[PDB]
Amino acid sequence: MDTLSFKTISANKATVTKEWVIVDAEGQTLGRMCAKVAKLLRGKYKPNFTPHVDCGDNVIVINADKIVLSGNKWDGRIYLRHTGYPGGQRQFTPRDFMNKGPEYLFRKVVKGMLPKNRLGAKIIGNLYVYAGTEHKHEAQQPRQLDINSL
Amino acid sequence: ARKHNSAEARKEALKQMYFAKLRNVPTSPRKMRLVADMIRGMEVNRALGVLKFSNKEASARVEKLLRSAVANWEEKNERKAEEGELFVSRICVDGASTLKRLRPAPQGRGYRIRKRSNHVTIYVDTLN
Amino acid sequence: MNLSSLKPAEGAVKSRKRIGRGPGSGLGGTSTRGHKGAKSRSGYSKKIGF
Amino acid sequence: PRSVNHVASRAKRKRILKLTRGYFGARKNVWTVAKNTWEKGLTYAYRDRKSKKRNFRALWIQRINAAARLEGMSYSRLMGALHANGIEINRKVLADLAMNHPEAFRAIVAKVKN
Amino acid sequence: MYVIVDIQGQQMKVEQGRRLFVHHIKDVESGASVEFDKVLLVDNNGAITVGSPLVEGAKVVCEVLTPLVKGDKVLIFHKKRRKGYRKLNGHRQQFTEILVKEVV
RNA sequence: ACCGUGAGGGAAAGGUGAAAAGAACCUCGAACAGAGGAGUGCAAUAGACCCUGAACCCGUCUGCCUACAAGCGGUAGGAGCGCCAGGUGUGACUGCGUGCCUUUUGCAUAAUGAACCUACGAGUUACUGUUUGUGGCAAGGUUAAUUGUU
RNA sequence: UGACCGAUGGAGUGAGGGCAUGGGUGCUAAGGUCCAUGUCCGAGAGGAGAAGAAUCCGGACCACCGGCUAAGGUCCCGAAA
RNA sequence: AUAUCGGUAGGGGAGCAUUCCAGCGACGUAGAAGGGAAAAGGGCGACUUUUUCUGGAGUUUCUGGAAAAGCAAA
Ligand SMILES: [K+]
Ligand SMILES: [K+]
Ligand SMILES: [K+]
Ligand SMILES: [K+]
Ligand SMILES: [K+]
Ligand SMILES: [K+]
Ligand SMILES: [K+]
Ligand SMILES: [Mg+2]
Ligand SMILES: [Mg+2]
Ligand SMILES: [Mg+2]
Ligand SMILES: [Mg+2]
Ligand SMILES: [Mg+2]
Ligand SMILES: [Mg+2]
Ligand SMILES: [Mg+2]
Ligand SMILES: [Mg+2]
Ligand SMILES: [Mg+2]
Ligand SMILES: [Mg+2]
Ligand SMILES: [Mg+2]
Ligand SMILES: [Mg+2]
Ligand SMILES: [Mg+2]
Ligand SMILES: [Mg+2]
Ligand SMILES: [Mg+2]
Ligand SMILES: [Mg+2]
Ligand SMILES: [Mg+2]
Ligand SMILES: [Mg+2]
Ligand SMILES: [Mg+2]
Ligand SMILES: [Mg+2]
Ligand SMILES: [Mg+2]
Ligand SMILES: [Mg+2]
Ligand SMILES: [Mg+2]
Ligand SMILES: [Mg+2]
Ligand SMILES: [Mg+2]
Ligand SMILES: [Mg+2]
Ligand SMILES: [Mg+2]
Ligand SMILES: [Mg+2]
Ligand SMILES: [Mg+2]
Ligand SMILES: [Mg+2]
Ligand SMILES: [Mg+2]
Ligand SMILES: [Mg+2]
Ligand SMILES: [Mg+2]
Ligand SMILES: [Mg+2]
Ligand SMILES: [Mg+2]
Ligand SMILES: [Mg+2]
Ligand code: NA
Repeated sequence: MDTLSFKTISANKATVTKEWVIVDAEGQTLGRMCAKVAKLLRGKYKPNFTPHVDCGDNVIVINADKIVLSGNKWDGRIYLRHTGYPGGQRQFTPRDFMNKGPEYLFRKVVKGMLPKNRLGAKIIGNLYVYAGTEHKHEAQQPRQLDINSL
Repeated sequence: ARKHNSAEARKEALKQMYFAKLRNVPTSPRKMRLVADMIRGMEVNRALGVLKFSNKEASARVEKLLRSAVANWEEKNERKAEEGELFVSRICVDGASTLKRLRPAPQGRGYRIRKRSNHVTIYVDTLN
Repeated sequence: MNLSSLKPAEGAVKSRKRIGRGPGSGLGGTSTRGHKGAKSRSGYSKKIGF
Repeated sequence: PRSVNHVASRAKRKRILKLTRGYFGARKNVWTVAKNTWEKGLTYAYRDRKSKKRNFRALWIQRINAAARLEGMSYSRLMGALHANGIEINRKVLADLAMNHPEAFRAIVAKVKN
Repeated sequence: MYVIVDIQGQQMKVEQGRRLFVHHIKDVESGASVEFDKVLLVDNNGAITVGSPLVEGAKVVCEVLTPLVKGDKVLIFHKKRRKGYRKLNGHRQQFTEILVKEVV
């Protein structure tokens, strides 16, 4: 039987407050912007944050190609991967990711600041990265947000 | 009087169940279960055809069991079943007692051989 | 008193020690013998004067 | 006389097997596997009763941080102001107000935001 | 109207007629009137007061419904593997149930 | 019984019911192979292996979950769904977590050990010393073998 | 503080190990080996160091959805600038 | 009142269950023991009570007594 009578309430699928926000990447640093984006996606800015529920915001990033990498990171940061075959290690750069597309670079950075579980694998799908300032997300009425305020 | 009352209740319940049983069939229960799973839920006449033409040995005994279950339905309802009116509503295969034998192996060793048996129960009911 | 309410004097009787009957008793496992050596074996006795 | 405690011996196992219900595979009903699983769970439960307080305090602190950043302050600054002004409302109450009574949380923040 | 007040060293949010469980209060009877005057916050349907040295004049009067409510049993298990050490005890926490009559 | 040329070694295996009243007859089926009835009986889920009828192990039905997911399989949180009025089944998702015994300075150890369940399985008794708890008598204490009356 | 000492009943142990300091030996090698003085593991859980027997902090009667700190920390995984 | 309460080898203290016995109380074909399910309880625990289904003939409380007196691994 329950002798507590004063509990903390967890949010659930029917009680979360999910919103669409738009942030800009005009001159921000890649890691410093992506940490704030990870906090937005996880829902650390909501007073009803619940670590076992998708309670964050759907984030649209515009002007993704204007992001800034300081130092020699654009070609001096060596990402390594493996194909699974002998002699199968490969190298690539943030420049290679940017050439492929800005969404791939942003997804790679944000996955790594997100939790490593099923919930984080679900959360990463709430992020939308676009190269220019033109995107098509009507019927949801996204709200502009100043990322420098956060 | 308690056992008499319980027995009367069970006997009254039995009057509305239409079933037949095959007990101590000297044959692998795992092999009989394939045929049982094949015919579970079928209309009775289609199931009879399937059992008649199946390529498994156990279907010959299952066919006789299903015929007996249909006859029990007819006796307990005091009429005859129309075409396409009955279906196999329940069927299970259970393991029974095992005969144990010994088969000689090389260099003097001896191994056990298990000859298994099974029970089968069939219910029939109307397609309601 | 009578035969149905017999009572010995306080402290006159005492339960015996039983070893090797589990961890809660504090006397299980090695059963007060320690681990190895001659003194832990069945049939050990002391040679008097040795 | 000869004493064998068959019924007591069996009842002791059956009581624990009643508690191992819901486990996976042999761990639910096979006696030497089920008993082994049950005690490890009891050690886990002892540790988890201690770690539960840490987890709930962390949850309260995160919720308070979110509400304070809505109000324009950080958690550390808000707690420093609260302790300087000497109000004794604990983190559980503050987090409950933050999630369910935002006007009361705003009142707390405005009292110490001087 | 709700107040934040502590009862037996734990802060609770309480309204009128609530039926709380609190830590055991010794030497009480059914129907006895208990008093708790250490309110930290008062929220009167819109007007909120916060007390540093508590809220002056605030007060919660309760009546005891059950003087001894025992919680669910908890198994306390200690074990150190490969050492033979093992003990298993039982614990039940003790509460009293009160009903809040007036919230000043 | 079985095993051994032989001397010799050496098992397993009790229980229907008060009373055989131990199931005439009918149905399916080549057949009691088996079953469904009828009948006997307090009871046949007491039907011949028959009192009771546990576990490991094997099935069917019903409820919930499950085909993007990764480690001792639990533990602490926690939506939804489903049953019988505050209890109960399941459990999306989250945190923490390298079984147990023994042996060791030290074992997740790739050191030892166990297929699983039920049953069996290991500080006992006698005598003589000694210490102590409790008692009876007390400058004394106590009988042994044995003998009488019952 | 309280357990120092006497007398008596019951023992177990007599394979140790790491670190720091003073040394011998070795090659001013060894997670080496032999002594001395402390300490910890042994027989000790909890916190930080990604994950570590003895390095840093700290000795677990039980419960609690309360508060303060130690070492070490406060961009995200991960609590706090 | 204050203090204390991590523990291997090991020392000490206090108890539960089992089989049988004496004394005193009881229960049972209007349902004993055993088996299945559910619920409650104990400074703490070994364990103990209650309801119901199966079962169809024995069982049990308190005090004291005696032991073929408790298994997870050989
Ligand atoms: K019978
Ligand atoms: K009988
Ligand atoms: K059975
Ligand atoms: K789990
Ligand atoms: K080996
Ligand atoms: K490191
Ligand atoms: K943080
Ligand atoms: Mg055969
Ligand atoms: Mg054929
Ligand atoms: Mg030959
Ligand atoms: Mg010991
Ligand atoms: Mg042992
Ligand atoms: Mg040994
Ligand atoms: Mg040795
Ligand atoms: Mg020794
Ligand atoms: Mg020998
Ligand atoms: Mg075993
Ligand atoms: Mg024939
Ligand atoms: Mg029966
Ligand atoms: Mg029987
Ligand atoms: Mg994927
Ligand atoms: Mg899926
Ligand atoms: Mg070695
Ligand atoms: Mg280890
Ligand atoms: Mg060996
Ligand atoms: Mg092995
Ligand atoms: Mg092993
Ligand atoms: Mg075994
Ligand atoms: Mg020596
Ligand atoms: Mg030595
Ligand atoms: Mg060395
Ligand atoms: Mg050295
Ligand atoms: Mg040792
Ligand atoms: Mg130590
Ligand atoms: Mg540590
Ligand atoms: Mg602080
Ligand atoms: Mg302590
Ligand atoms: Mg102790
Ligand atoms: Mg009855
Ligand atoms: Mg008896
Ligand atoms: Mg007794
Ligand atoms: Mg024995
Ligand atoms: Mg046993
Ligand atoms: Na003792």
